[PDB]
Amino acid sequence: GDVLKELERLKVEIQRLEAMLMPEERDEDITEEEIAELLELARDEDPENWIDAEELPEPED
Amino acid sequence: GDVLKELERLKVEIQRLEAMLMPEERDEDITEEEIAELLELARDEDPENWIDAEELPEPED
Amino acid sequence: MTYRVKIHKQVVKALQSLPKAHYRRFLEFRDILEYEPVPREKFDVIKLEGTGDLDLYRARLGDYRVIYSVNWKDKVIKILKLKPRGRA
Amino acid sequence: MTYRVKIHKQVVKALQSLPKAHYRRFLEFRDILEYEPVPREKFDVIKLEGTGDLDLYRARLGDYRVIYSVNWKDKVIKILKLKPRGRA
Repeated sequence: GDVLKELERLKVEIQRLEAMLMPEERDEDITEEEIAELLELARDEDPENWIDAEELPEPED
Repeated sequence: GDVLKELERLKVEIQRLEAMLMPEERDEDITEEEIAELLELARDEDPENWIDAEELPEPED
Repeated sequence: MTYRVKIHKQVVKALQSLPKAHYRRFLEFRDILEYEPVPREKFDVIKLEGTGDLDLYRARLGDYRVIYSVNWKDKVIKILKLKPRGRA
Repeated sequence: MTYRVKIHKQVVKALQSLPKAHYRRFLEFRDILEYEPVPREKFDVIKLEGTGDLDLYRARLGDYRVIYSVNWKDKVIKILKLKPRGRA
């Protein structure tokens, strides 16, 4: 538990490290504007706007 | 060939640097063998195996 | 379960316009995201806005693109929105 | 005024089976390559191999990929191979 959460913690830090080593970038399609709105959304914590991905449906086929 | 050609040389170095700061990254289907081969392909300096990209005409409609 | 993945309401709605196949791919992207926040190779992902805290990213699922954020502190990944193939 | 772009003979084959619109996107790619060897934002370019001197890059021109090299010392760029959307 305590040992594994530390292990998961370490995994996260390592992953965010490599992220850090990635250069910022866009596609024509994406503007600094829209990016601003995106950070804005990303930090929005109002529930009504979100749903857990795990509660998404499972293929009909 | 001038101070401009030299100015050009600086630009190339800067872009080179930008590229250096970039992380190596590959596509699922691109392998080390393919890379090793592309690499050998790129080393070919046989004038006849290549054509100036600028020889290609902008097509008619 | 490493990371908790959330989807914005409007994305969930847009998701229903997708072919069974595309939807399936999205779910795989979700499954992978929970272990790997930036699956660079498999989804040609790029960091839009990096800021030590939350980062914005763009993932390519083929016929469309998904933009999401990664909150490293809370370990929360949010699917912000979808975009076309990229009109070029 | 900047880089010299070359296309390998083997690639010409793949080019003539390209719809006219996709071919045009390729000629534009070529022209941008003359000034910007790694047009990342424009063609989602990634560095496959970075031997600081001669590098390999993969560019996307819509529904097909383009693999080329940049020789920083020679200021030469070579279009090496053309590839599909890309999964198997």
